[PDB]
Amino acid sequence: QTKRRALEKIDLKFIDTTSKFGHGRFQTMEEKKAFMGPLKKDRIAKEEGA
Amino acid sequence: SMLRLQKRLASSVLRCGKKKVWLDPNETNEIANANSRQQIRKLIKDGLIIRKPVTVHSRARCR
Amino acid sequence: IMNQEKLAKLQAQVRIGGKGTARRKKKVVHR
Amino acid sequence: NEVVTREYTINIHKRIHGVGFKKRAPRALKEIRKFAMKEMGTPDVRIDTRLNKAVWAKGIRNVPYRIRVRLSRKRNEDEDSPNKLYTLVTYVPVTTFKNLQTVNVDE
Amino acid sequence: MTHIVREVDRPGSKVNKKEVVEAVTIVETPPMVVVGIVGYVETPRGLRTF
Amino acid sequence: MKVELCSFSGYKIYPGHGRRYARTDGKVFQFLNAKCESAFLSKRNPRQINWTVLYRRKH
RNA sequence: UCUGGGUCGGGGUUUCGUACGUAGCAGAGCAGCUCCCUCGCUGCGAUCUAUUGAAAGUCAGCCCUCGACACAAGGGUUUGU
RNA sequence: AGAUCUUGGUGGUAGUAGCAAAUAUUCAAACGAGAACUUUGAAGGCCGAAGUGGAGAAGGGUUCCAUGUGAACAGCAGUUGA
Ligand SMILES: [Mg+2]
Ligand SMILES: [Mg+2]
Ligand SMILES: [Mg+2]
Ligand SMILES: [Mg+2]
Ligand SMILES: [Mg+2]
Ligand SMILES: [Mg+2]
Ligand SMILES: [Mg+2]
Ligand SMILES: [Mg+2]
Ligand SMILES: [Mg+2]
Ligand SMILES: [Mg+2]
Repeated sequence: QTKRRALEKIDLKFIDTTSKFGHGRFQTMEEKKAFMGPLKKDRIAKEEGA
Repeated sequence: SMLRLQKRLASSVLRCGKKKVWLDPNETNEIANANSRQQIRKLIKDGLIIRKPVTVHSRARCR
Repeated sequence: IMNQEKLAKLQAQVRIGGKGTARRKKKVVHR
Repeated sequence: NEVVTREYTINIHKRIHGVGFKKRAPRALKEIRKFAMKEMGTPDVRIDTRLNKAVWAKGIRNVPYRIRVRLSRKRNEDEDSPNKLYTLVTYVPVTTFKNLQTVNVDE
Repeated sequence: MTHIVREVDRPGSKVNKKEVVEAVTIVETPPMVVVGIVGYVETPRGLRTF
Repeated sequence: MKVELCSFSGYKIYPGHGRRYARTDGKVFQFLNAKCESAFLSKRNPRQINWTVLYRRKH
C-alpha cells in the first residue's frame, strides 16, 4: 500500500445507530424517551407498580 | 345415501326452489325411504323437511 | 316435564344453523 | 396422561403470510390441522364446523390474524382405525389476544 | 451496514477538511482458537501437506 | 455530528438522512423522509397533522 | 448439556396516524316543552375537543426474552482394509 | 429392401408435450372395500332478470322417470352419470 488513499489515517467523528428496521430517527433509547416523553405504556406501568 | 330425488320432490311440493329445501341431516335414512310426493307431504308436516326463510334483502338502508 | 338438562339438549336440536338462520319449530316422528 | 385438553392461540397471520388471495382461507385450515398434529401428536384431526366458520368469517382472503382454539385429544375407541386417538379442535371466542397463555383446561 | 461521519485529510481535494458520510460494513469477529498446525513442502508438483 | 436540521415535522435530522429541497424562490427546506416530503409538497399544514412537533406544541 | 429447539405471551424496533365507548354550556342549525324558565330543557345533527403520539399490525427470512405450555436419547435404509 | 409402394402390426420419441379462457372453495356427517369429485347440513362465493333463471320453435329420438351394475365410456376419480 503506497497510494494516499491507502495509509490515510481514519478519524471517526460519528457512527450512525438509528434503526435500520425502517426509517429510524433516534440514535439511542434514551434520546427517544427524552424526545417523546412519557407514553401510555409508561403511564400504566407505574400505575400498577407504583 | 343419495337424496337427489327427495330434494327435488320437496322442492315441488313446497313450491320453492331447491335452495330453500332443508332435509334433516340426521334423519337421512327416514327421508331416503320417501319415494313419493305423499311421503314428502308427511315428512314436511313431521318437521323433517323445512322451507328455509328468504335470504334478507333489507331496503332500510335505501329508505 | 322439561328439566334443565332437557332444555339444554333442546337447544341443540332447535339450532340448525348459525346466527341469522331460522329455528327448528318441531321434530315429530309418527307412523 | 393422554385424554388431556388444552387451549392455544394460533397466529394465523404468521402461517398464511405470502399466500395468494384465493388460497388464504383454505391454507388456514391446513395450518390449523398441521398445528393440531404437532402439539397433540394425533394424525387424526377433526375441525369443529364452528371453527370452520370462524376462519371463513371475513371471506376467503381476509382471514383473522389470530384464533383461539381448544385442542382435545379424545379416544377413537368407537370403531376400527389405525389411530387410537383423535384431536377435536374447537373455537373459543375471545375479546382480546393480549397476555393469552397456552393454558391447561379442565375437562 | 451503517454509515459514519469523518473529516477528510486529502490535500487538493474538494473535500479536504470537510465532513463526509460513508457506508461501512460491521463484521463481527470473535476470537479464533488455534487447534492445529499444518506443514507444507515445496515439490516440483506444488505444495503438499507434509 | 454536523449541523442537525429540522424537517416539515420538526424532527431532528441526522447526517446521511432525508433530502433537501431548494425552491426557485430561494427558500430551502429539508425533510426527514418521503412521508414528510410528500406532506410538504402537497401543501398540507403541519399544524393539522397529529404526529408533528408543530401540532404537539400548539395543542 | 452447563438442557435443547419450538408454540404462545412480553419487551424493543418500526409502519400508519389519534381507535370503540363515554364526556363536553364545542358545533352550521332544525324539530318538540314553556305554571316551567328570566335564560333555559328534550331529541336529530356532519364535524371538533379530552380520554389518545392513541388504536391496529410487526418475521412469516426483524431484535431480546428465560414468562407459560407441551415436546424432545426416536424412526427407516445402508456401509469393512 | 426399396416404388413419398398396398394392407396389417410394432418401436424410439416418452411416462414426454400436455390435462392453464370465463374469481372458489372449506368443514363435519352418512352410504360405501374405497371419497378432492357422490349425498345431506353449515359457511364463503359466482350467474345478477339482455341470468349460469323459468318456458318454447327447428333439430335430436327415448336422451324423460324409477331401480340396479360398477366391466368398458364420461382424456383424474367416482359410491355419480345424458
Ligand atoms: Mg432497513
Ligand atoms: Mg410479540
Ligand atoms: Mg417388404
Ligand atoms: Mg431393388
Ligand atoms: Mg408434464
Ligand atoms: Mg396443466
Ligand atoms: Mg355478483
Ligand atoms: Mg333454459
Ligand atoms: Mg335422467
Ligand atoms: Mg377417466
